[PDB]
Amino acid sequence: FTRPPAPEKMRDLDFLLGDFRAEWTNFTADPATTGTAAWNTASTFHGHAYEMTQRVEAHDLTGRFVVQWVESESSFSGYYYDDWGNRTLLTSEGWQDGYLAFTGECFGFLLKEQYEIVDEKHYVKRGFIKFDEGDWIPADEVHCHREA
Amino acid sequence: AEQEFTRPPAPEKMRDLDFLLGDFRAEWTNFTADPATTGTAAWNTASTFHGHAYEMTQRVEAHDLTGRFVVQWVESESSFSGYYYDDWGNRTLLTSEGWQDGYLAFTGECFGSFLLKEQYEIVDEKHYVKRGFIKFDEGDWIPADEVHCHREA
Repeated sequence: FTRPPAPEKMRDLDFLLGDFRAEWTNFTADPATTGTAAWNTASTFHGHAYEMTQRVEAHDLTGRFVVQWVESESSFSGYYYDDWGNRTLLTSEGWQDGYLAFTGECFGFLLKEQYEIVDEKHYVKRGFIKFDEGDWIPADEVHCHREA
Repeated sequence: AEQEFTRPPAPEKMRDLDFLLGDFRAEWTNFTADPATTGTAAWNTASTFHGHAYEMTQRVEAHDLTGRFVVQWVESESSFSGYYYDDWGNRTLLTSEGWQDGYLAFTGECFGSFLLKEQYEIVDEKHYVKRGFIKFDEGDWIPADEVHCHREA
């Protein structure tokens, strides 16, 4: 055989590609704290996986978010892990009603990572958590502005 | 030195995976091909993210394939997690309870139906073996491949 081309569904993730300056607000702190980070996403493995590197020079944290389309499951997979020991597997049914939401169970609840496109150089990520049944509690907000 | 910080150190369970670390010449045999096929690859495993994840690169230049195997310890599940993906669209999620009876078995469902087992054993300080198996329904494990990795760095 020949190398299978990356799935057409990866178009749904093209908005992530490039180097971004990330301005974040952390709502889990009271009062809410703010800072900056670099969120740089590249295409890897011939387009079969998009790999975001998150560098928060402030908390000396480096994280990775690997995102793929899983045809057998008809959903996107998102695998996050960092050098503070955090690790989460999220899944997303895809874009619906202006949002791209990654959800999974976690141990620190339900976690939701909701992406939104603003324009050609700006996207937003909003993180939420949910206990028991209850409602979504905002956890952070990250405004990403493209540099390259 | 003992300078430290507030980021947590990597789990001590990652010591169970230190045998993978470094650059290895991999001699593989594929039992699912008929007749069985053989070749050589490079399996290079690095410590990444301050020890919290080990990242094995599998380069099979003869098949123009590059794969990645990311392994972590998941304390909440008392298990290792293994995330495999490559530039051919394959992707599998595997888990392991750790060393048992001289083998380290990562098992999971399917690939990119069946169950899959990736089983590691140590031969000596520069030589480990990986044996891949597949199981259909509730039968036995069927040998799928065998890889001898010899450390060059």
